[PDB]
Amino acid sequence: RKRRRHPS
Amino acid sequence: PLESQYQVGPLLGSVYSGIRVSDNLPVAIKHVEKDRISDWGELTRVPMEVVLLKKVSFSGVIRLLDWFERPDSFVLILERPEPVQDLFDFITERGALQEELARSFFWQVLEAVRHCHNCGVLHRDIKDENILIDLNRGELKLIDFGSGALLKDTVYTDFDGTRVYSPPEWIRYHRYHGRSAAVWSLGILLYDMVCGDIPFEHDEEIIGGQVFFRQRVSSECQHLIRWCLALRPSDRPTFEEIQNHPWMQDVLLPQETAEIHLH
Ligand SMILES: O=C(O)c1ccc(/C=C\c2ccc(O)cc2)cc1
Repeated sequence: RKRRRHPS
Repeated sequence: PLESQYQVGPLLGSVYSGIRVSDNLPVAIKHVEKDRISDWGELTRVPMEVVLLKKVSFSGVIRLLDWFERPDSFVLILERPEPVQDLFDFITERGALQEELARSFFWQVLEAVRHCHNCGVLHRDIKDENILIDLNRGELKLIDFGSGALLKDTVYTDFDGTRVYSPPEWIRYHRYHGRSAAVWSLGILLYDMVCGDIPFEHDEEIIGGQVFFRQRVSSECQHLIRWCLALRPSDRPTFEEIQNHPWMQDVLLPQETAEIHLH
């Protein structure tokens, strides 16, 4: 499954 | 002058790699637009980020080496470990971390965040993206104070960190207290380390208060994670309770961590 960064 | 003391290199993420001309020290050169700065402080009116970086300037938090004001921006000269990898890319490439390694990393994050609080600083954006690994020394560094605030004991009603690390009281009620919100984000981080990705993506998952483990994780570690992720903030452990937890005992030293897991 898609692990991704998350903008703050 | 800024262009005279530093050799500016390529982008790293608006942050540029650089070298201090004096001693060839590697630095990170971070540019922040004035129009985008939410909170200001004073020391001279400066971005709150500069205030907080000065208050924590101990190798567990990134060191601000210098800063300049320009017409429309501030420029921050920050320490740059080399070789380095941030914890997000590290977990992406290696997957779920062995518990011995997650223990050492999480312990170092705990010491760094304790340092912040002791200096009056609330980071408000603890996550793997904001943690640098010095691969040779096995030391971790907390970075990007751009969402932080002065630490206070009263309620916070604003927030600009990462939503998937924010606690349920923020999702539901738009309020939180600093330390218990930090402990929630540390629960998210710890799950991230031992499972290989964060547990929640959607608001309903955050407030739902159920933690499913997708990897084999010891009962002691699961207990610590679930405690950190208690829905009611007063049910969460203090930092002392986290560091006294059974799972946290017998941590590796940073150099041992580097030699066993990073070299
Ligand atoms: O405080 C900050 O925002 C901040 C502090 C230090 C750095 C330095 C290097 C660096 C960061 C992330 C990488 O993936 C690679 C290299 C960057 C940003």
